[PDB]
Amino acid sequence: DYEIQRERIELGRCIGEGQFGDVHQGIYMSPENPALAVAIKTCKNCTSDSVREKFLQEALTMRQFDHPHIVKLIGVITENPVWIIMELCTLGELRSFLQVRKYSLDLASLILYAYQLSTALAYLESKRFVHRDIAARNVLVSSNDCVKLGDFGLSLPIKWMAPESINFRRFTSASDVWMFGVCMWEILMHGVKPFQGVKNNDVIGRIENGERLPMPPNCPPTLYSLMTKCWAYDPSRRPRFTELKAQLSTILEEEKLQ
Ligand SMILES: COc1ccccc1Nc1ncc(Cl)c(Nc2ccc(N3CCC(N4CCCCC4)CC3)c3c2C(=O)N(C)C3)n1
Repeated sequence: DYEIQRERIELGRCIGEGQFGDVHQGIYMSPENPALAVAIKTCKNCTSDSVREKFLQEALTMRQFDHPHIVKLIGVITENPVWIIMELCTLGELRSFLQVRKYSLDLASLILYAYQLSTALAYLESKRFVHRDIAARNVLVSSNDCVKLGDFGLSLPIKWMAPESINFRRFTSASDVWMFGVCMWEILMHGVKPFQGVKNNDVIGRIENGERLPMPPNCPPTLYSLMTKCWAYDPSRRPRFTELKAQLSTILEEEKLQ
């Protein structure tokens, strides 16, 4: 029963924009029971029926998943204007957070984020769901010690893509692993984007030349080794997400010790 009464929803300030409409933060109210912070996806052209079924298929996608580190679907409002109500990640996007809290985040917290995400990505792997859009822009922050993948609906990213995805549009879990590799780099770089000033066309020639993103300052050797394994040109030599989870677990413990 995912159908929600509109009167239980209070719309608040706008937090972003999707292909279908604006995203708002708001409150979901309930007798008893305080008040739940939620993200509310809206829909400018949900007037038509084709657009409505495209918009709602996004709700359906999230409903398939139940994981601590993936944003949860709360419900839908299926009269006009059609709304999808997601759980809120109060602290916002990962990139803005890393740039702002650059000087109050120890290396231990950045590794935590990379691990948490990898648990989520291992879950999606075990379900055989290929994300295709793993990038820091798409990670959200619930609290200081908790990141989550945002709505897949709201998420070509040439600079993030595996070679075989670029060259042959083959998107698989091993291509997700590459993308995750890029993402771990963004995190360690405190929200800096890969291949700054480099045009999307220059990207692939450089990846085939062997060029990989540099080791971030202060990045522990073993973690960058793992990143370089995510960027094995041949996708069968790349480690699976369950492998990454067990390595990021030991790496993190090692750093929680310093
Ligand atoms: C305070 O709550 C906020 C505020 C600002 C952003 C996010 C946020 N928390 C959310 N909590 C849950 C959800 Cl489902 C959510 N939805 C998003 C809300 C916003 C975004 N953004 C994508 C990046 C956008 N922006 C970032 C840099 C400037 C240009 C592009 C604008 C924000 C995203 C969202 C998402 O799921 N993905 C994958 C990206 N936001």
